[PDB]
Amino acid sequence: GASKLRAVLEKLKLSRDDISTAAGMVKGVVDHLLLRLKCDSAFRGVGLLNTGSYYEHVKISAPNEFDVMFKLEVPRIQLEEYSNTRAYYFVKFKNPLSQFLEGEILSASKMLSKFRKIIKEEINDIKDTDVIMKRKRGGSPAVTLLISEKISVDITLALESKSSWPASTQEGLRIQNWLSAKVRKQLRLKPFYLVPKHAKQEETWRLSFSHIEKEILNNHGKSKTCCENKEEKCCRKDCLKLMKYLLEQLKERFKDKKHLDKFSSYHVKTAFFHVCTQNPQDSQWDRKDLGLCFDNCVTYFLQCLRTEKLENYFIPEFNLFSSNLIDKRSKEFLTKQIEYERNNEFPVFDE
Ligand SMILES: [K+]
Ligand SMILES: [Zn+2]
Repeated sequence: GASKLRAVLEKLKLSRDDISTAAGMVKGVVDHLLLRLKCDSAFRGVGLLNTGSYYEHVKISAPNEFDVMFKLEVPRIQLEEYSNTRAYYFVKFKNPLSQFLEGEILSASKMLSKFRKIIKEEINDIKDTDVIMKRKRGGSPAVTLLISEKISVDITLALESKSSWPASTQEGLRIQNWLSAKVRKQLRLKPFYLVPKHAKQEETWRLSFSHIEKEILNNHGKSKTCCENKEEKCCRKDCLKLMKYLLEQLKERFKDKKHLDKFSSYHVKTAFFHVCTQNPQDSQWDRKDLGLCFDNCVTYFLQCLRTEKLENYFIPEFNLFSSNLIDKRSKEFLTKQIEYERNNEFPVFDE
């Protein structure tokens, strides 16, 4: 019940200082690397995009792991959808990237290879930081830093396009009844990002809207003053934290076979945004209703698992839970675990 969930939230707060201290160390190294790249390199136009769980104020664990995005301002990009994937594209131009062009198409593999080598090069001049390599993951994260051989920092390179968003997003970002049609128009005037990502041989890039995800989470109410005063304290962020923690704790129980390896915090975050669409009123997220609101989040996530459908919040035809991405057996296994936990008041949360 809600008392147990409040106790979980209190336990998560115990880690706040370790996470923010580690975030400061990451920022020091990231800033140093950025300055090396901007001064003189093939990536002079690089900039820091402050996106991800820490900047959304929902990173509640893993102080030795951070995800960082670098953006690269590029001239006007023309996109070509890869097959009917909706989220993966070839990048053409209508420039300082000609080196990575093959014909008209900007090569993600060439850009990624240059990026990794250049970062390796600059890191040799930076204190107690080394480049390590994790699983390629289609090209994003591009490269991993290890700081004082403790903190792993995944760095993603993203091209910034200031053009209007691709057609596949036309029916996405269904925030009109929650955050307003005015806000949806405002957000769609912002740039979008392209991250090098294999689509599952090809030089494809995947759309990224991490900056918009941050904006929503940090300005998340129907009321503009949601969470700015004691009368409008909602539980949206608490629910996302509890959903992330639920998944983390379930994965912890299968560290041997890693049966839940295909599931990510991004799945939980995406499902959470859909529940915000379904429950657009701040009165549907009253902090006094934490237990009901968390149940709303858990039951919607269960629905996604059972129906094998979790639409990307910005690209509705990109199904994160399609059997091409996550096998049916894994989704059924997670359904059984979450079903049991929900029916028993989340004993995974017991002390
Ligand atoms: K070094
Ligand atoms: Zn709020």
